[PDB]
Amino acid sequence: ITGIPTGFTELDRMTSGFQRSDLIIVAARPSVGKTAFALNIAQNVATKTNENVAIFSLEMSAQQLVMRMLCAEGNINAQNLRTGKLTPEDWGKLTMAMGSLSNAGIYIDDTPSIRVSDIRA
Amino acid sequence: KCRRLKQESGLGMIVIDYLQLIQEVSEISRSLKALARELEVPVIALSQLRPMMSDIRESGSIEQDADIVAFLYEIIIAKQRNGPVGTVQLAFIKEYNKFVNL
Amino acid sequence: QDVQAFLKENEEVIDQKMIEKSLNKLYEYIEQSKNCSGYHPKLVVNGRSIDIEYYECKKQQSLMKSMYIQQDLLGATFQQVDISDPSRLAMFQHVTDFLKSYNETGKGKGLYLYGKFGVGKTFMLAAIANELAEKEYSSMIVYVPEFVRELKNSQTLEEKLNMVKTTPVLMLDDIGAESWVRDEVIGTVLQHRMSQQLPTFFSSNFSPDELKHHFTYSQEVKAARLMERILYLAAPIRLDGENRR
Repeated sequence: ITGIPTGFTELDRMTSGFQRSDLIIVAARPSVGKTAFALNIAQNVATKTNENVAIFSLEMSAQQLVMRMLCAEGNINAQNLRTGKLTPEDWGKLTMAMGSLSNAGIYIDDTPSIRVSDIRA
Repeated sequence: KCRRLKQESGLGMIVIDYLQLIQEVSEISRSLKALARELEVPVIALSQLRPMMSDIRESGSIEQDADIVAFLYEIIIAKQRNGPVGTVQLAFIKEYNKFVNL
Repeated sequence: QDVQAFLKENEEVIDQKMIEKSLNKLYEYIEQSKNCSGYHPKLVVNGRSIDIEYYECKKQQSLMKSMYIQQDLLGATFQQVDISDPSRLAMFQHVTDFLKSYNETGKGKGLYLYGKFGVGKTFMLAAIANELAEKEYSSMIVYVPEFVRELKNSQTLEEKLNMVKTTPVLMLDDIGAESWVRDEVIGTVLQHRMSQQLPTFFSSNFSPDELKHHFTYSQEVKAARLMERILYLAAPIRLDGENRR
């Protein structure tokens, strides 16, 4: 801790940043859950640890990125929450999962194979 | 074989097979956009890209030239303009080539 | 009304939220024809979702079935059978005492009919076949040797492992008859219902210390994944009484 955090306890371990002057890289293989991991270096640094972050997602859009962290700190990814409505034990598992999805740095960019241009400005 | 078959036999549903070959691609996606005011009656299609949303947004134009955008990997139709956002849980027979009501 | 029946049937397995998740199913279940003019709809719990399977169509036979045996010699019942010795002194005590404790989902423990031929393995389940009969539940008398001969060798396949698992009363015959390959038929049946729970049924010729000289080797610690689900659903019981062959 100096410092700006990472999210995970054993990843804020040897770093403590994740600081305002370094490029950070983490990647997986075909079917290991890649952004599934990126969410949680940003989820904290949006909903809880209050800093504004613009997810300029090259892969996923903005009408798809919603679920993977409605499912994270919410545990509603088997109901299934790929569709439909809720139960007498799930009606409000989202009152603070889609209730905790804008009180955060969440202004997603959705577009495909963009050049560096329409990102920086 | 569409406008002369419109005023001859019937035509209420145009039915096609898959997209990425029927002859880049962001060109002809709009070609099926200018008909919706000309012959007036629902059009259908098939395409190729897990089960996300902006994948056929890469294989043409699609998400802006074809309203409802369905997917396959439970049809994760997370963007649609005819019905509300849902996902149609469908199983298969596996031999008799039949789709089933779950 | 159908939902009520199914709910209490599988209460031990079903959760309140499961009901609301499978609402569409249970509502469609009750809304459709409960009877028939060749099958009838019945609710079954499959994992976290409740499905609707069709079973083939006083009242004592129609509400009773059997899988892979003949219905000639199954004309058996409780009470009236000429009781012999400690072979049947304590056999009609746990099939009549519990004709209302086969609880839908409220642990109604089972039996395991082993021992020797012509006396007891399958007719004590033919006994329930004409006793648990008047009240309107089905009770399918599944036979083992006759199953895995079309299922040791390969029409459809992944179909009859579910209406063997979506009805309130069952009866299995001969465990251990004829890692391994007898995999997706009988082995899974034991693991499932620690999170669902009803009255379980298996039976054989081999006791809990003899069921395992025939279910085939692996050379291991890779076969006792289904055998602490018998030791906690009955008692080490056999049958040595009277020949009826």
